[PDB]
Order: sequence, then C-alpha cells, then structure tokens
Amino acid sequence: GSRKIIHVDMDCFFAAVEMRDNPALRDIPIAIGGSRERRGVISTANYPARKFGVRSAMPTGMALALCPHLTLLPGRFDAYKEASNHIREIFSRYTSRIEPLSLDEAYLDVTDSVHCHGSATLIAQEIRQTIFNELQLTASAGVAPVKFLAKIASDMNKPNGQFVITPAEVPAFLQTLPLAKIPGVGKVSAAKLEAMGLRTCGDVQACDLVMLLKRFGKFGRILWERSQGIDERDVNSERLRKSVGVERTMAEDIHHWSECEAIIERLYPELERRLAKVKPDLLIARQGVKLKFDDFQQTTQEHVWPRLNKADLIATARKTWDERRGGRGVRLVGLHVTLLDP
DNA sequence: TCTAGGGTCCTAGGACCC
DNA sequence: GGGTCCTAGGACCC
Ligand SMILES: Cc1cn([C@H]2C[C@H](O)[C@@H](COP(=O)(O)NP(=O)(O)OP(=O)(O)O)O2)c(=O)[nH]c1=O
Ligand SMILES: [Mg+2]
Ligand SMILES: [Mg+2]
Repeated sequence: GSRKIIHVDMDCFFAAVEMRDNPALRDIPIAIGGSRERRGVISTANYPARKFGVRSAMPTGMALALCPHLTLLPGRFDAYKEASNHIREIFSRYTSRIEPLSLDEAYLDVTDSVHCHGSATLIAQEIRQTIFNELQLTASAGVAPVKFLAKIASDMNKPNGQFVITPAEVPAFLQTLPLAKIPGVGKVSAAKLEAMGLRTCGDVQACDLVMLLKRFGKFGRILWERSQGIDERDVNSERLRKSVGVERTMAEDIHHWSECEAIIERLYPELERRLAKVKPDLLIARQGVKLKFDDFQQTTQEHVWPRLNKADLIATARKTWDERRGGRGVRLVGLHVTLLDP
C-alpha cells in the first residue's frame, strides 16, 4: 500500500534556459523580471545572482540594490514552454501517472513501474539524466512514499541532485521538519502557528486535532495529517485549466477612466488570443475584471456570461471604477475568464 | 528596495431549493 | 437547516 512518488523540478528554470541559449550569461548574475521603472519583480535568478541575495518575488529595485551589475532579462516563454513539453514527454516514457504542477515541475507515481527494476531512485536519476541529455538543462528530484515529502525532497539536494526519503526515515525526518517547509503552509500560516509555539511537525504530533480543526478547519486537518506523514493525495494526470487571466501593472498609478479603458483595449486582444487557443468559439462560464488600488487593495467583479465579450468587460470595469475606486489611484487593471465546467 | 503575472483551492454570506 | 450555486477575497504556489 506504500507508493513510490517522484517529484521532478528543473533548476533555476527560466535562467537555466537563458544560459543554455546564451553561454555568455553563464557566470554573471542574471535574472528574469521586469525593470525597476516598470515596478517589476524578479521571476527568477541564476546562482551568481542568488549569491547576492536576489530571489524570486523580490522587487527589482531591491534586487539591483543588492546586485548592481545584475543583467536583467524580459523572459522568453515559448522557449520555457518548449522545455516543459519536452520534459513531460520524457516523463511519459516511464509512466502515464503524471501530474504537472507548473512548466518546470511534476509528480510521477511509479509505484507500479517495471522500469529500472522498480527502483524509484534509479528511475529518478535516469529521468534527471536524459533531461540533461536532449535538453542540456539540469533537474533535481525527490523520492518519497507521498507527494509532499517528494516535493520537500526535490528541494533538499539541488542543483543537479536528488534526495530519497524512505518510510523508515519518515518519523525522524518529520520530528525536526519546520511546518513552513510543508507545501501549502506560507508565511501567514507559519507565523500564526509559530505564535502558539508550533515550529515543527513534531509539535503538531503532540497537538490536539479538535482545537486544530476548530481553529484552522480543513487546513488544520491537513496540517495534522502531513505532520503524521499522512498524504493520500493521488497523482491525478487528468487536470484541466479552469480559468484564463491577463493583467497589467502600470509604471504609474492612473486616475482617469479613459486610461483604464485604454488599458483594457490593449488587454482584450491578448485575452481573446489566449482563450481562442483552447476555446476557438470563445464560449465561457463567467467573465470579469480586476482593479488594484494604490493601497494595494484589490477588487474583482465577475459574472455569469456565455462568451468572451469586450464591451461587457469594459462596462463592468466602468462600474467597478466608479463604485469601488473611492478616489484612489489605480496601479493594476485585469481581465479574467472562468472556463466552462467539464 | 517596494512590491509581477500566471494560476488553484478554500472560505463566507445570501439565494435557492427541499 | 444542509447542499450547492453565486460572487468576492485571501493564502499559496510557480
Ligand atoms: C517562485 C517563482 C518562480 N517563477 C518562475 C521562474 C522559475 O524559474 C520557475 C520555476 O519555479 P521554481 O522551481 O520555484 N524556482 P526555480 O526553478 O527558478 O529555481 P530552483 O527550482 O530553486 O532551482 O517559475 C516566477 O516567475 N515567480 C516566482 O515567484
Ligand atoms: Mg525549479
Ligand atoms: Mg518549479
């Protein structure tokens, strides 16, 4: 009943692709992110950049203060998508039990594989190899009896390495495991738990499930379970995108409806183009808009609607602008579509 | 330094049903 | 009053 789960995760993904395609970027600090002037943030950075403290989700201003000679790149998403498609094709050779989580990551359930004598360690190392062949990119991997441990493990020995967690090692691994390493536990949750002296899975083990459930709910049950090493989430393989969105943050806050409208006129064709790729008839379940104000409060207004329609998006936007702006400047305008049910 | 843009899942009240 | 829809918002991941 104990499974064999692999998590595969490409190293410095976007940056890695950019270094392969331009070796002159190999030993200098580079990052993919928007410019400071455009209120950008770092999508990611190579190891030379990370040495300076540059991290994903860091505002570009801070990144440059930390690393003045940082070479900043706009991003080339078709290339990254090519790499992704390729590595998913590689995954398909060993199993059909594959759950992509993003361009550069995936779960594989190799519990019932005949490859590599059923050795998950060898399957994984062999998948890291041939990804380096064929693509000239490096991957890292985690091997564990369940999903979340495989995910934690893939991070343990990067870059270009893997880490294995056997059932026997699980209790010792968990006792020290800080709750923040658990996928789904972010800064807010971790801070809230750490307030009440809970730092590790060891602490949650000695904790009451009913207080945990009354306080956090479904999430609390999940925390308890993962703290016991319990994670029965199966690898899916049949997951479908549920929504499509296009938003933009402007270099300067806007204060006039005409500006918002102009933005939307530019946003719509991009949304139509991306929706058309999977939905040529543009039929949808809902559509709506998003505004984020200078106080960083964000509002969305969405409604049932049968087909992507620009005029309705503009009217909805105008109602939102007039009713919710409250004299504030607007830093972001967005359009959104909820895909049909099936 | 000054805070993206791509998304998923969960919560919560009211509508609606039964 | 529970189940499920609707809409709005937040936490989290990549
Ligand atoms: C975390 C993060 C990632 N990305 C992009 C760039 C990453 O290359 C790519 C993969 O995410 P990641 O695996 O979390 N970070 P990484 O792959 O670049 O570096 P590594 O996995 O730690 O080696 O997704 C963002 O655009 N914004 C982000 O906040
Ligand atoms: Mg990665
Ligand atoms: Mg990743």
